[PDB]
Amino acid sequence: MTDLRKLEALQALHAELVAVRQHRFEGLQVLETLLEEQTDAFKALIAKPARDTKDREALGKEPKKLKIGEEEYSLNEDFVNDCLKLADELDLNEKESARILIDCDAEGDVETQSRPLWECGVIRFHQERKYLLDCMRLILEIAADEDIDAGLQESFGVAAEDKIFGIPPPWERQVKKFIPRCMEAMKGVRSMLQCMADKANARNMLDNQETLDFSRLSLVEQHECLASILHAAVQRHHATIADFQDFIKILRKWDKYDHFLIHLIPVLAAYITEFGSPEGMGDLQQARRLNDFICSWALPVLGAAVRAWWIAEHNGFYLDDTVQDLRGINLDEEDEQRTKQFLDALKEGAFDFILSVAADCKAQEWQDPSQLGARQWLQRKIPSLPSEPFPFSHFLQHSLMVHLEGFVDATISNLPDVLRKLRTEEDEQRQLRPNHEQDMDLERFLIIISYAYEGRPDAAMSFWEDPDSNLAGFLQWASRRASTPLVSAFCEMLRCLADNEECATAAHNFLLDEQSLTWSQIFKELEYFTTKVCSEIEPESALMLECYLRLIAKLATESEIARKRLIMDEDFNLVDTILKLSVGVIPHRLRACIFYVLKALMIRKTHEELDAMWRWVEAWMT
Amino acid sequence: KLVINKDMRTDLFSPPN
Amino acid sequence: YNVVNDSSDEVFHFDMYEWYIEKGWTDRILSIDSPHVITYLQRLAETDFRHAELLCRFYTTRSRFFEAAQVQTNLAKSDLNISLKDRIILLSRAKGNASVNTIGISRQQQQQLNHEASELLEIAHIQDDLLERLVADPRIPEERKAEIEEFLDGPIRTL
Repeated sequence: MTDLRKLEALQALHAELVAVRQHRFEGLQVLETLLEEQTDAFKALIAKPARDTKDREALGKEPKKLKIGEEEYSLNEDFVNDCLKLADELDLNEKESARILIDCDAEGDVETQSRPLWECGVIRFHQERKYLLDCMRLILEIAADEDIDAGLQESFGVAAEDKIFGIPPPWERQVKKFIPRCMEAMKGVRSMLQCMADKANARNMLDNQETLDFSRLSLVEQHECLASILHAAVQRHHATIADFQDFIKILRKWDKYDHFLIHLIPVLAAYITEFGSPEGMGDLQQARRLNDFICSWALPVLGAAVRAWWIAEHNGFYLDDTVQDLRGINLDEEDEQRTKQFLDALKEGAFDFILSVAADCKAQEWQDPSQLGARQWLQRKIPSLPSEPFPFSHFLQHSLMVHLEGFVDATISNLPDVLRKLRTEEDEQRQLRPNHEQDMDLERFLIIISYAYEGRPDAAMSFWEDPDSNLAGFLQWASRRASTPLVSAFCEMLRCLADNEECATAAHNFLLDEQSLTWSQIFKELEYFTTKVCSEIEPESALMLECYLRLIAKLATESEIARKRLIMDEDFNLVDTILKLSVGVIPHRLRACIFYVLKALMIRKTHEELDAMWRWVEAWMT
Repeated sequence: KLVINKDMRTDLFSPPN
Repeated sequence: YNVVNDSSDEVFHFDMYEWYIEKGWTDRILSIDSPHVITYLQRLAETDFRHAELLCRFYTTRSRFFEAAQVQTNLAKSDLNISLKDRIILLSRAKGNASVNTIGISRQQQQQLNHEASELLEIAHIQDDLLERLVADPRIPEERKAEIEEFLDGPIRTL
């Protein structure tokens, strides 16, 4: 139709944005026509008129005829009761609340859902904020898409500056900035959600359960959209120090761990990147004050992670003495200060919190049984989520992985001596007291690196292109003599860094000799464990065997040269070892891993390989 | 739609009546 | 104010809409969900500028920009007692409101209105530049200026 209401206007507009995002430009002329009709909507993100007494007393005094804009309607004793109910639950003005209910009668959605008329008003109200805010994310997302025409990419850019951020275009030109409205906007969502649980829990302590669940889902989605919009706005260098201080204070006043903190994490990450790192407001003098300001907290792990990130990002200034001025300043004292601060942050559990957040972010309802118990053998002391149905999006995960990989690169290219001293400390601690379990800082860091580099071959290739870079340097340095946990973490990292065939072949060529880990030692340990079981076993040995089996299966499924070599290698004879191990007394996990390795090796085979496999199976089963 | 007609106007520099 | 909003007297609520308008309480009138006030305005919108402005506010906040551009344009072309400068504001608003999408209305219908408002706004600015200059001109007799102000400070004239 052409005369669509507010709800139908936003729903139709959303479909158009998806078309342009999915490589469908058949609605260019129709898209521009909608932004002009909803100009007043994009200006204010979310604002509910306060409940006024003039309309409350007037609505109930003469509930006979209602006049909204140009049209006229008649109020009856039944409809009038729904207006007061909707206005009370949401604390919305009677005039605005009535318009929402009128839209339901016209569209006639009461029969499509079979719910009370007053309840539909709550859903219709939440739908407006959903599309009104969700559509904004698509505009900025399409404005940053590099796989589209440069002309179209710029059209949505300037439009967002004026429609969303209220900044006029360059060819023209009391008002309030966007951030202060966004901060107050998100605040209303929190206060509205808090009062919702208090009132809902009171009456609960019905047919509206699903409606309350849908409203909570819409609220969390709107909060995520507002967080993404704030992140995008900050990415354009449109912030200041006051907003940063306010955000830091809000974080310090954080009470409970929930999805909102995970959504705000990237906001603080971008803040530190713009201010802390030398990729933004490059005011060296200003950075000194922020350092002392950051370096009250109701949750020490948050402050530890914040300080660690700030140090990692701000240690890039003190690399050379030619791109900036470093006169009349001592270096060793500041280096020792940053080192002790990072050590304290580690002891407080910064990497632990980062790993817990990364794990809770990608929480999947179902997981492949081929990777059970992987990366779940640590000591997690951080409380988990309440398990409520709040699934995450994809852009948020992408941004989180990008920020994590950036932090990893920064920490590897800025603080190598820190990692060296930490590894030496862990080694000497495990040596002087083997009965005790030393800290898992390095293992947690490697697991975080693995989580960051997952399904992103464009970034994983960086570890193979330049073998003389810092990334390859750390990769080859982390393969020397170490304990079982570090070897297992490195094997898991290698397995997760094989999303394609090229990376698998690169890892295969780098693992074998051309000291670092080699297939020779792996097979020697396999044969040793086989002879020991066949003439007990510790959890570390089982974990190492499972990691080796998973890595072999991944390499065989991804690479071809390894599959063709190991299958007929005379010096390895992996099949015999895995069979002698499976026929022994061991848990079912090792047998399952061996079976999956066999499957991977036999994913692509020929007549000779089939004959050999059948011969071995018959010989070992007869 | 413009139509110039210098012929019959109203003297802009003389009062009315 | 409870007793007021709890009434079902319709002539009363009409008299109160008029009274809110009089006192200037755009605060409380724009905050009424009801269509009853919209319908009341739709009958007297094309009767008075102040009422039309209220009607257009209700449309815009409901993303019905094209309908407001229609009310504003007709008001600028009308023979109501409206000053030229007020007719420049009406056209300028209509031009903006017709340049943005309004759902349920064809791109062709939007552009044709945005084009009519753009042309009439161009003529209106010319007329305003003339009237201002003529009134201020030292070489124009006072007797003529009053006559110029009568014929140019009103509906928009042909080029």
